[PDB]
Amino acid sequence: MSELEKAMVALIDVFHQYSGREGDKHKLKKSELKELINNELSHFLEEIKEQEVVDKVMETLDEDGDGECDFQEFMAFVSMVTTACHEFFEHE
Amino acid sequence: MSELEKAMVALIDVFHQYSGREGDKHKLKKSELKELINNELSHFLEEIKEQEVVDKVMETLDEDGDGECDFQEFMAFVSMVTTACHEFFEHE
Ligand SMILES: [Ca+2]
Ligand SMILES: [Ca+2]
Ligand SMILES: [Ca+2]
Ligand SMILES: [Ca+2]
Ligand SMILES: [Zn+2]
Ligand SMILES: [Zn+2]
Repeated sequence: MSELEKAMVALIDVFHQYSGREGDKHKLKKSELKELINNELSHFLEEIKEQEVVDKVMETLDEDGDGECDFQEFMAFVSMVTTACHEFFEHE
Repeated sequence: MSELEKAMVALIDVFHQYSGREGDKHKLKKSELKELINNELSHFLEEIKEQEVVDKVMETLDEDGDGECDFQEFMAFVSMVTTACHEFFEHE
């Protein structure tokens, strides 16, 4: 089975709905990261009330330092959220 | 629904099975990228017979230039594969 076919499809929907919420048509704006953290990753990621973490997360994820998260690094954000929930249960 | 819960779970399985195939326990080695492209992304991504593209993809994905793809950029790879299948259908 292509487990990756589930993710690629599950994200293109949440990626385009948010990245496409505003901007040209495929770029992530803070109003999505903070809104996506409180709306999507709100069951696994605490709903930040201050973009502050979103200000720090961008410092760890923003590679071009654009203050925004294109699709290449935006995914890398879920990976940073997915990695914490993966190393935690596997805490040797 | 947390569509992202599907991806995070769908990847932790393919991410740990490959990233955990060899190495410490959570790092991606070429033997996974080329093997993951021919085994997982083989229905959407052509099965490369030459790591050559994997040699070029790493040049576009490897940020630390480690010749390997940690979990933060490894995900960014699927995003580069997911983005091509997302902008193609949305080719205005
Ligand atoms: Ca946007
Ligand atoms: Ca960015
Ligand atoms: Ca590995
Ligand atoms: Ca790297
Ligand atoms: Zn789009
Ligand atoms: Zn692991």
